[PDB]
Amino acid sequence: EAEAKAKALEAQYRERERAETEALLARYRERAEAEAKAVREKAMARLDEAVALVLKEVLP
Amino acid sequence: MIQGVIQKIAGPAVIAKGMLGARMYDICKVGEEGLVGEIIRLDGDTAFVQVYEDTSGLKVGEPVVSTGLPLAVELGPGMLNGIYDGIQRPLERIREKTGIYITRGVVVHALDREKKWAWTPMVKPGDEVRGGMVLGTVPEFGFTHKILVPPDVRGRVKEVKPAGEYTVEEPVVVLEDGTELKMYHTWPVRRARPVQRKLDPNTPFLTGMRILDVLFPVAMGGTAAIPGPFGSGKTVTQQSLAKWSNADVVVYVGCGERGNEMTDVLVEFPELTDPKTGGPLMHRTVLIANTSNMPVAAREASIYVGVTIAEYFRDQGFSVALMADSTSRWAEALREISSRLEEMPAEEGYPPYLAARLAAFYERAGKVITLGGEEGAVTIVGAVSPPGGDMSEPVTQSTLRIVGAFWRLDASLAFRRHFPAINWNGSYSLFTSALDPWYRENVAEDYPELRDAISELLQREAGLQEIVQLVGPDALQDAERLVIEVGRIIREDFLQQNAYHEVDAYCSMKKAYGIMKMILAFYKEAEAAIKRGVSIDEILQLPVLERIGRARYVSEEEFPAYFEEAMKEIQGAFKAL
Amino acid sequence: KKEYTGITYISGPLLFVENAKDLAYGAIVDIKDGTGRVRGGQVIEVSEEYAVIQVFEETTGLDLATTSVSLVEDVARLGVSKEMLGRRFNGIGKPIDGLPPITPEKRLPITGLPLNPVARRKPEQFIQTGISTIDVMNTLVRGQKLPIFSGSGLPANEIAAQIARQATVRPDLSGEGEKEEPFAVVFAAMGITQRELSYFIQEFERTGALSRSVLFLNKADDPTIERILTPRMALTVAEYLAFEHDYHVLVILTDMTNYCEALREIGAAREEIPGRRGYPGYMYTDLATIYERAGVVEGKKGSVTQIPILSMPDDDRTHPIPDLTGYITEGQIQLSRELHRKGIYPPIDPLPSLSRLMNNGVGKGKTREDHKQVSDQLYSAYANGVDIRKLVAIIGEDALTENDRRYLQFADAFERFFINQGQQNRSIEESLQIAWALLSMLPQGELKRISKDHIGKYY
Amino acid sequence: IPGIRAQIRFIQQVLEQREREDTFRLKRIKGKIEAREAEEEGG
Amino acid sequence: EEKAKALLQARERALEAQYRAALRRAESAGELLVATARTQARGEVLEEVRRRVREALEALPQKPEWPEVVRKLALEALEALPGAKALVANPEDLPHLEAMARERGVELQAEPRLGVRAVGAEGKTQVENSLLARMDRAWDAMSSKVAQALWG
Repeated sequence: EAEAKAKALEAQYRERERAETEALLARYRERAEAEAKAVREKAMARLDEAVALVLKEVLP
Repeated sequence: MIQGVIQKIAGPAVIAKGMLGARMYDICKVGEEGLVGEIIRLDGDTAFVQVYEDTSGLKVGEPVVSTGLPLAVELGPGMLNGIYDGIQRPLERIREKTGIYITRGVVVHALDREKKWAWTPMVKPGDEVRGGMVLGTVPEFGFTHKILVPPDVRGRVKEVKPAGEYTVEEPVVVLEDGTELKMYHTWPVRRARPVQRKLDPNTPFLTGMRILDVLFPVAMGGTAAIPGPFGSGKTVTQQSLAKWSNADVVVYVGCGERGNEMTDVLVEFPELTDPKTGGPLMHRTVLIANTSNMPVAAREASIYVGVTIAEYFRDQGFSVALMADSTSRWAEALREISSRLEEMPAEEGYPPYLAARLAAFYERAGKVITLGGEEGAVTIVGAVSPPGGDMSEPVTQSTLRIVGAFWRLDASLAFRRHFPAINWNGSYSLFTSALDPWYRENVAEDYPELRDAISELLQREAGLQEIVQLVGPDALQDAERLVIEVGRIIREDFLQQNAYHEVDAYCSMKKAYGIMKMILAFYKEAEAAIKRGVSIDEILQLPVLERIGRARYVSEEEFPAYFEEAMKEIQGAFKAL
Repeated sequence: KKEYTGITYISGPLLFVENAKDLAYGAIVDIKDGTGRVRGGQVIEVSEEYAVIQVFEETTGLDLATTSVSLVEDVARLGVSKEMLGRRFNGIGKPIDGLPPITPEKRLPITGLPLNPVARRKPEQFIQTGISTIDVMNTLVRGQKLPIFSGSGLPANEIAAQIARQATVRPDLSGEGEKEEPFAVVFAAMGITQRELSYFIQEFERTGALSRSVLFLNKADDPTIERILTPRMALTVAEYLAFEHDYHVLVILTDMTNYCEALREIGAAREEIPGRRGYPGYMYTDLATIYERAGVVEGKKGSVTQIPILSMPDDDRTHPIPDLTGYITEGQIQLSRELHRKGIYPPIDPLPSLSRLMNNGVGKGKTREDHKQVSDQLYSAYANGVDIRKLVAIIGEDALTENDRRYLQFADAFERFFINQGQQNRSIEESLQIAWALLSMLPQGELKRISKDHIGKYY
Repeated sequence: IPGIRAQIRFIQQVLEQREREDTFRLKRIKGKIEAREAEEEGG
Repeated sequence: EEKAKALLQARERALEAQYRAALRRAESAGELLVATARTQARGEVLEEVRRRVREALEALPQKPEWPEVVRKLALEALEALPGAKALVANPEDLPHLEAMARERGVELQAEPRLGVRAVGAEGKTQVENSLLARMDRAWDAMSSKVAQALWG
């Protein structure tokens, strides 16, 4: 009857572990994808000059 | 298309100018007759060309010509089921045009251009071609032989010759954008096919042999090695190997082995029959042989051959089973070549590369994933054999380093009779670890716990017997006898099987599992008897043991049930006393 | 750019190229096969009569009509960023994974350059490494360059896996801020197999340790020359981060057998007469520079530490492979094998163990006052065991004193009790803690090598 | 046994090392013969 | 049961540590995902800027500037050879070229674009000057300088 409790203990630990890894990943993963996108967009704005530079050194 | 003239002739080496624009390492017919050769140190408008066969009889003025092609393997359907030499020459077209010997100056092809295969071009023109892509099948002994594009080609398809008969040589479909494509395409031995992801080992490998998998698995894609003095039954295994397998394509190819025994392979091979379809065994097979005497640089290539060809088949999605033996002799050729090239030796006498080419022979394998997106098995099991007679000469201790599992076979244990005679105490396989997940999935779930448990048995006999056995089994105490009595059983059943019994010479996990299970389970209760001091040498005569005694002989259909009755009886023989 | 055509004689080794006057020494060249395949090499030997280039992979299919050599870099040189970490990084630096190039930062030399003696202090801090035995008796002082000597059967890898994760710096024992030493390790897998490769993968990813490492890989079935690079590449990486950015860096080579192994294959195609027993006699020089570029630097904060891991071709400590390391590096821990037969894991052993240092990173104000003491005790304890264990076997089992029966059982305790430590960890405290338990059995009238105060401070 | 064993190896490796140098030395002799007679081609 | 009291304490203990630290590796997993995500992001960026560079540099011959730009790169290489003999550029370039079509060491021949080739000092060398080879380096060069410049 002590075995029943201990097995049951595993449950609370496992479900809660499960649920926590299952939720944390969800929010984070789709937030990472979003931030990656949002740094593209930061770049987007001003991006030309580098090419201009590269062209300029080789150009003569 | 590049033609030269002979200049000097120093035995195997020949030198001939009239050749620049040559390419490093190629075929080349040389002689008025012409014989295959090989470019090594080129210079200016000459190269040194090594014409493998007995050069004798060549004069000067004979033209020289190159194919501008490295030594390659020819890979297409129809290759299977036959016998060939190092540079892939099928003996039957030989036998007819030589009588006895093999004469020099014979040219053939791997695949006879005389057979018209009928097929299906499994796609449609108007498509995208990609390397490694699919193309079309014929069947040859019940095979889905997927004739695939050689990799590194791509573009548009136009016009697709439909089904129907074509001999091999005839092309299939074509690209608009130039270049057709034939059925088969050649591959250089040296590179290895590009593949897309090695994948971790974690996949079992069956062989059915008790001792094989339960104790010393290798995993599929595993890589082992086996020594074994001869005159001691080592071929047995090699036979059984292919017999059950777990793969479905057998390639066996060693090279050089004192005459007669190399012929034994040849003869017993057709007699054995698949025990999975009842179809003749030779059907799903491919053998390359090469006998001592055979030309030097033949032999050097030999392995590599086998290696490539294995990859081919592998590439088609099957699971394969290469075997090779006489690796110990393999180095031989290598010495020889390095004799005739003046490069110092090193170590004992085998040049240095023997920690590399030896290496690469093994790397290429594991759990490849095709470009065709499927899975294909390339385990190699490393025969070696020194009648140098040691576990220390270079060759062996090199393999040992790279590959992972060592299945020592030894004569001594064998002399008492008990075949296979894989001597357990000296064998090992680093492998087990990563197999554990799949292990526990499929068999039982207490499964590991058994293997480790039972091994201890013998262990605790080894160092007991060792000493104390020079008193027999009667000056021992209680449990002392008990160990070796059980030991007996591990050795009279769990060990020794046979390869001459339809009833047993094959297993499955789930079968062995019960076997072993019972043997702990009778033993722990054996100890409860002696722990109360019961008659000992009585336990040793109870009818229960005979139900073990027959256990191997239990057939696989009856196997479940045979545990079923038997097992619970064990529970009851101790209640009796 | 410029660029030489005039390839004129080949052999399995190097090959011939006429006219050079601007291809200096040690130049890294690539050669376009003209069939759209490119390969490379070094420039050893140069003259007013012709340059020759070190074929890197294989000759296979070259001509003498077209093809060309091409000067790629003039000094072997390469970038190192602190973007690095996490990237799974094959030698030559075009890494694995799917992730794109590494952005350079500082492109620097790859031979290293000697570190003039007046620039490095004697070391004096202590690395807490998880294997007790090592940190008990011996000492992995942060400077050091201890080497682990292995064989077939003894696992070399697993051991090295161990000190992988269990490694920490414990600042407080001395008594300072943690922040000061940010932590990382090189680790270069040089010479792995199928299985061996597939092993270390997870060892990082499981404990998340991939976050403070870079994995050089080698596969051991790529052209020979790549191997004779991957150490020296791997080092410099750390050097940047080591001195310039300050970290405490572990550097973990694997089986230098596979080093020599490869290294010689040069020499048998260059010919310097390897008068030595299977290896080029200019050996030592090279193994010099590889085991010598790590340590502390005065007037800087971070430091390096090398871990060589290598197996002798037989037991005999006299095939030069393990031997020369002996001279070169300091210290020496070995594994034994007789421990292995009995099963205690992970067998290390102590009877030939040592550490050249272990006189710093000791005692008060640093460590704890008792390493320095209990060091020798155990040493001296174990010794008198083994003597005894001879004499059972050649005279009697009660033809012994009983002044022995305690050292017997002390040898067992020190045996399977202590040495074994499972794949659980330990900690330097916990170590010494149970180190005291180790002593306990012995009467206190025999323990000459210990200051009186501690004797009652523990038991 | 494990000692006098231990001697025997020692013989082996040294008996062997003897001849590495043998060849290497001998090699060089060839080099001379050919280099030398390459200019007994003359011209 | 008396026994039961002694278990129930302990199974909270062992699991509690294996819980938070277990969560750490999950939380750290997200961090590994954040790092990777970012690392993907830098590759598109650097590649894109590369692509445009290719396009502009490839638009160098079509653009109204092209015979003018020619003789620079022609000169730069020509300078590198201390002897001379050849100078090959397509039937695009070559007609336009009047400078060293007039001068040289005389003779211009054949044809294979984004660069100019030539030979000098016998046929031995082949020294050329690809615009793309200056690119392949320089791209590698101001790598990082560009990313700072960009995200800046």
